[PDB]
Amino acid sequence: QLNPESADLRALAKHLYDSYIKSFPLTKAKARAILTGKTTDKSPFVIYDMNSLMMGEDKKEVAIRIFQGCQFRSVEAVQEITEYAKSIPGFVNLDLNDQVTLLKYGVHEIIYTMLASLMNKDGVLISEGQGFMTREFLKSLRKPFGDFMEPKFEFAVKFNALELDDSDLAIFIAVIILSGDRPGLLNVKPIEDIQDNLLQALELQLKLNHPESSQLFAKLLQKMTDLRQIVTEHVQLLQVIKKTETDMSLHPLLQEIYKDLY
Amino acid sequence: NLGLEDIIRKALM
Ligand SMILES: *c1ccc(C#N)cc1-c1cc(=O)c2c(F)cc(F)cc2[nH]1
Repeated sequence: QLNPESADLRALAKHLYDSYIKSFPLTKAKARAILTGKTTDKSPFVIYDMNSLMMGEDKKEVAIRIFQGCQFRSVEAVQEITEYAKSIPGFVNLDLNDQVTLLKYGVHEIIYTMLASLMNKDGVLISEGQGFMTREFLKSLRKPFGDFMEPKFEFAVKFNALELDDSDLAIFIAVIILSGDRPGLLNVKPIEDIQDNLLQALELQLKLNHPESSQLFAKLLQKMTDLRQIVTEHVQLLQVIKKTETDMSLHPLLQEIYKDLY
Repeated sequence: NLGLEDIIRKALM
């Protein structure tokens, strides 16, 4: 029914969506527009192999340095999420220690959600959208770099096939931040109260926006399980790096590309 | 992570 309680849940979805637009300049729509070839101004250049990697050149341990470079390039991402989170009603009133825990775990899952926006089944956008690195070229790289991205492409293709838009993703991301099961939380009940209300608004938003999917609410919450998995897969990745004593050599151009991913 | 939580704390300010 259209009543005060629903109107408020549509008011929250709007407030979130507007905040989401202010915080995050690269929308999914902007990103999708580039992948499907709609942009004719300075179209992205494809890197699909070694020879094309040299041509695209004009625009510690190797693994540790890739990871430090991508964290530094992710500082602006972390800041924009924190800004987004401060606009979620009730967030700034939570224990300051808990705000940090929510965000310290949320960021990685949210960055993978946005990274899916940059991926299709052929590859991924890089260099602020001036490059397109193929999925098969990444998979073809030597161990252990060859396996870095391929679990994320598999996740990203399912997620993208649900056809969420920026309105959907704003509430989704707000559900991710206000997760009451993070380790170290002190006052779970106020976090869950917020999340419960955010889930009501997410449910409604998916009913009005996605008639073609009767269990899309369920399937989207399942995708939170899969996001945490990629995050745990990175920890394993660090152990595979420690044990590795094969030549960890990698073209400096590939290291720069990899500093653009996550 | 210690740097990460440091970035977050500065942002929340
Ligand atoms: C950055 C650049 C490329 C890759 C790959 N493959 C991974 C990163 C990166 C670095 C980092 O410190 C991370 C985390 F601390 C937590 C994560 F869930 C992912 C992550 N990815």
